[PDB]
Amino acid sequence: KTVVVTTILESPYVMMKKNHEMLEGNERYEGYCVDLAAEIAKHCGFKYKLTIVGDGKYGARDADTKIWNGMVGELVYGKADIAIAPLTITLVREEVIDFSKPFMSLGISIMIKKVSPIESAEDLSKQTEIAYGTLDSGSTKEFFRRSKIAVFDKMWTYMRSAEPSVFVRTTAEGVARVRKSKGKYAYLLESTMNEYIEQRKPCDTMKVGGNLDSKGYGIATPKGSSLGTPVNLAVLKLSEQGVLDKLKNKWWYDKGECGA
Amino acid sequence: KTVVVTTILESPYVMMKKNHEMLEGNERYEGYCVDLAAEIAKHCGFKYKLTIVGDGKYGARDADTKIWNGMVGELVYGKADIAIAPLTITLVREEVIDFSKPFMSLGISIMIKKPQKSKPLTVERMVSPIESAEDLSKQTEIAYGTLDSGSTKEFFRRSKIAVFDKMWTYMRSAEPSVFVRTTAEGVARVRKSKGKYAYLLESTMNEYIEQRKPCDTMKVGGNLDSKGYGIATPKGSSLGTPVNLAVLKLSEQGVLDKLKNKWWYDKGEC
Amino acid sequence: KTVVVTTILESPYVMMKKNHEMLEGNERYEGYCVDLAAEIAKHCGFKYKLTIVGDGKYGARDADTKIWNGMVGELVYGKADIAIAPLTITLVREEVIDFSKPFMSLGISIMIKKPQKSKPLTVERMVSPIESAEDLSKQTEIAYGTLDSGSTKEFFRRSKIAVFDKMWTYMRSAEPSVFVRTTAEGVARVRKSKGKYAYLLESTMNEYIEQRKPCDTMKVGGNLDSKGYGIATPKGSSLGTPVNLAVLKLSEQGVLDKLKNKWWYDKGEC
Amino acid sequence: KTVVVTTILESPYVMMKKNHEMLEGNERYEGYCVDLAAEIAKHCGFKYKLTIVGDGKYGARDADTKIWNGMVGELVYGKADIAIAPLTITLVREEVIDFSKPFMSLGISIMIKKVSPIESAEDLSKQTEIAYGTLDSGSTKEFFRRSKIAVFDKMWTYMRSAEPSVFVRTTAEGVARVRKSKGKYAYLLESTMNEYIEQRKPCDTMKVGGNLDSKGYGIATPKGSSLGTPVNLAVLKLSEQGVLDKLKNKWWYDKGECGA
Ligand SMILES: NS(=O)(=O)c1cc2c(cc1Cl)N[C@H]([C@H]1C[C@H]3C=C[C@@H]1C3)NS2(=O)=O
Ligand SMILES: NS(=O)(=O)c1cc2c(cc1Cl)N[C@H]([C@H]1C[C@H]3C=C[C@@H]1C3)NS2(=O)=O
Ligand SMILES: NS(=O)(=O)c1cc2c(cc1Cl)N[C@H]([C@H]1C[C@H]3C=C[C@@H]1C3)NS2(=O)=O
Ligand SMILES: NS(=O)(=O)c1cc2c(cc1Cl)N[C@H]([C@H]1C[C@H]3C=C[C@@H]1C3)NS2(=O)=O
Ligand SMILES: N[C@@H](CCC(=O)O)C(=O)O
Ligand SMILES: N[C@@H](CCC(=O)O)C(=O)O
Ligand SMILES: N[C@@H](CCC(=O)O)C(=O)O
Ligand SMILES: N[C@@H](CCC(=O)O)C(=O)O
Repeated sequence: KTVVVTTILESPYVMMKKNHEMLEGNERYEGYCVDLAAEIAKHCGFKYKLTIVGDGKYGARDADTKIWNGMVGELVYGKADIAIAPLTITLVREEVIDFSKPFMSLGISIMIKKVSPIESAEDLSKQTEIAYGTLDSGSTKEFFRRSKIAVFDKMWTYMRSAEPSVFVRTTAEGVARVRKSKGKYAYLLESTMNEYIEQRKPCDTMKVGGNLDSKGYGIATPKGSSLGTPVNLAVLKLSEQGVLDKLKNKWWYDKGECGA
Repeated sequence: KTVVVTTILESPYVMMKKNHEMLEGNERYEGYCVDLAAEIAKHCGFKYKLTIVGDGKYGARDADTKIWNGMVGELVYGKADIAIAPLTITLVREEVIDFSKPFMSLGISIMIKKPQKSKPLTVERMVSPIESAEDLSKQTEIAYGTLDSGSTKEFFRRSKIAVFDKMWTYMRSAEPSVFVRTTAEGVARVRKSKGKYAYLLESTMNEYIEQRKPCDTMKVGGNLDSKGYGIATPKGSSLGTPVNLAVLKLSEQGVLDKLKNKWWYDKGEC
Repeated sequence: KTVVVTTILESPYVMMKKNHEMLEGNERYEGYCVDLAAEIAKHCGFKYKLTIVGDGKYGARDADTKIWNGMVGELVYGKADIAIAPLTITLVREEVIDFSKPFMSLGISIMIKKPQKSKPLTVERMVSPIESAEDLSKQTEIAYGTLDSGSTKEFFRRSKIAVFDKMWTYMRSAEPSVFVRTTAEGVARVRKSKGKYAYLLESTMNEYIEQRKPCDTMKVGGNLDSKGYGIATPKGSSLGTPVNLAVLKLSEQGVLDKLKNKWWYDKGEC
Repeated sequence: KTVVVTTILESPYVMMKKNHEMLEGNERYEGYCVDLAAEIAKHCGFKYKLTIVGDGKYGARDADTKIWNGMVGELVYGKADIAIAPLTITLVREEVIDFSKPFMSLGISIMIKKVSPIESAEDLSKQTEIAYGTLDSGSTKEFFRRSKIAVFDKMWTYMRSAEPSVFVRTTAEGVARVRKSKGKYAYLLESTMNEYIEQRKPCDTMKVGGNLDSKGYGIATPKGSSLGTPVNLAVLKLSEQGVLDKLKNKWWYDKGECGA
């Protein structure tokens, strides 16, 4: 039985190679998550077919409709059998799907244009001159929405009541906006994506401050699925063997198309 | 029905109170683990009694006897209900118990006695003799060791990486034995060896010892791997899901980092 | 029975919301005073509705009529039950209303236009034509004035000190009048006078305005006196004791300090 | 009817006269509080005699016996008609006696012997090397005991479980201990007393950091007494007339037996 794998077009996790027009099957995709899915399939022993989610949504709940979208919705409603993708392990997602152990640690950080005047998040929140947003239908926005800390609550009040719209449909759109806003815009995104962007050409974006929190990416399965324990054990074995560290080093720092 | 909470005696996770002789119950202990357990019980309401394992061992399945020992050993045999302790998630451990999501990150690091500042315009510079695991595994003047019956020993035993393979090859055959039973024993060995012994311990305990007096140690190099501590639970238990949800709630509520800052960086003597 | 709370329209005690055209009730205002009202209503259970006085004046007595106006005026004649507003405690108001213990300290200070950077090794220094109330009293190039129907005006009127007597003597018969109808109008006059006019206002408002953009002002010298802000209440009312105990509770708990820090130093710039 | 006035031997509030052995009546006492009592009695129009409380204690609740001591207990039990003294206005005291409007501003400050490694109270609480204590049966002790902030809770747990005893019987004993402990001790006391001590010979003590909180001194009076409103009005009149400022300048800065 072929296992349908859902995933998102995110770099360096999934990319459509360079000549994908002449390739078919799983051979037209590449990245960290493709290699991770290959290793998971090798360990468990099943045939898999990578599928990109129809809408570039990670997963959230809509406006009082109680319907899941994105990869989480693709998993809950029986469309996909597993989700190997940069899916953050969160409170609301775990109650509806099973998350394996985190295969990559991360945190929420700030990226700006290339001694920064803001650095820490308190200084950026206090200074209302420079705008900042997040990725819609993601986990950073839901982290700010449900946070009870004063600084994060103030930041959420700022971003919610912002004119014009400060949210970005895609993280690539957020990166382009940061590059094109001449330093008047800041981006709140995951640390791994921030490092990958800042270490890539044209290398004009830099990451300031520390990490607001600490989270992780997990391999998700539908609630009550038979693949949960096998993929959890596969992730543990891969972490012990160092395959995850090798994959991160290959896909994050091996090329390094900038001077640093 | 009141369930028991087994734990190891390790700082700053669990520490004895200064006047703990006359207190009784959960009040005799203090640290990150005790109020972690308090907040876990607050999230899902239940009565807990703190206990310390008799052998004082983290847990590692033996050889040729096929018997689990330590916290894991007494957890699989139904003498403990939940282990809110710095137990490291490990593949062989996961096959016999259940772990929650990691509540604090960690890594294997190197602790050596802090060298004295070099005299040589008048800027003082700190130079250590070991700066990475590869040069530690290449030399022989400095000996290194791990904690007996722990996750680090098992990690070094089964590692196929060349540097770690050489590390374990030297560790297994070395007189006197380079292994210690208590983390405090290893720290004392580092502090008394006069910069000729290196301790391979967890990064969290390493940094905690760095932050406290007499601060005669330094952490060299980066973490050798990435792992995490998980709250243990035996298979076929109804407490696994509530515990996991409680850990997720505490992580998303900004409580785990607050406790980490309170117990690690606030009381920084050095 | 729901009592009414009347407040003055000044920042940062009570400020209009940005998109305030759509919300109704107590959600149309924000600031230190609305938080104080919320905590007062939390310490003792009662429903409150915020109101703004029609005249917009703090309160005093009118000449040759002996009729109170302002917040005190609408408090004495039964049109209000409590005034959680920056109302200065004076002797002429204590004989007609009740005042709780002060919840914030204040003092009459001097606000002038901030001078420029003195170019003359290469170090910038701040020099102002006015450094204290005495030299402001002798000099006549710079005019000065106080808010009309306030507490500072009544303090300067009823003063026997020679410097303050001279201050009042100049203020009374100036051409044109040096008094202003609103603190915002006085600050606008200071900003538009090109440094030839100085405003005598409370230290709290002066500091808050100095901390906020465009921050073209600064406070010179020290406070001319020590005074406090009280929560007013009509004479013979069954709310003075609970309000006073609530203020004491908030001061002991540190709520007043955190509210001051949040509304004065967590929103400033330059 | 002669009004009995209770007070405490505190400098510069009440001092015993340099030639007091040859004087009788109220003429054998001097200080800020003596002049304040004289002005209060002049405004109100009554004959008063100054009485020093039989124990040099301000007032507190003892161990579960529910009995007030010091000046507060000298007022509640119908032995003193008014208390003009450096009595802090507090939550517990107000429920039992009436406090007039404050006539002095103050706060809890730290006094040490003359790089200043201590700085604010955070670094003093985080460093257990140097001991710190307060005055027993006062307001600082009851401020730390009932505090709910982490720093103040930690400080109170430190002082309570400290061997040997760290609380001083009298504030003068605290100053002597600070001067003699070779700077291994830190005194927590009101800012007014701290300034007066640091501005007097031998001028070997100094005050660091700011004030943790803001409080005030108030003229107390038995609950349900006719003197409350007249003394409140008198304090307000003296504050508007600038007599309290003049008295503070006379008794705090007029002499200044130190070079600063
Ligand atoms: N260095 S890294 O970010 O690629 C990374 C991060 C992590 C890894 C493995 C790697 Cl390689 N494994 C851990 C998992 C493994 C076992 C121990 C903790 C969890 C369960 N999660 S992690 O701490 O998020
Ligand atoms: N900063 S820290 O080491 O105290 C720390 C470390 C971690 C935290 C929370 C904190 Cl505060 N939560 C994560 C958990 C949250 C969700 C995502 C990964 C696991 C499930 N594990 S973690 O990456 O091991
Ligand atoms: N630091 S501040 O100006 O916000 C401030 C000022 C004051 C506070 C509390 C604070 Cl936080 N409480 C005091 C009150 C408490 C008790 C002692 C004096 C009055 C009754 N009044 S105060 O001296 O006017
Ligand atoms: N400068 S000082 O400390 O001697 C000082 C301090 C204060 C004074 C008067 C003086 Cl002189 N009066 C005020 C009182 C007067 C009226 C206004 C606030 C209270 C009621 N309390 S105070 O703000 O605590
Ligand atoms: N990786 C995040 C989305 C990215 C973001 O929100 O910044 C998730 O899976 O929820
Ligand atoms: N935390 C480790 C023990 C510490 C060590 O082995 O260094 C474990 O749970 O196994
Ligand atoms: N706070 C003053 C008004 C401000 C002023 O007069 O400057 C009062 O309540 O009367
Ligand atoms: N002045 C304080 C006592 C001094 C102290 O506690 O430091 C009071 O009257 O309560």
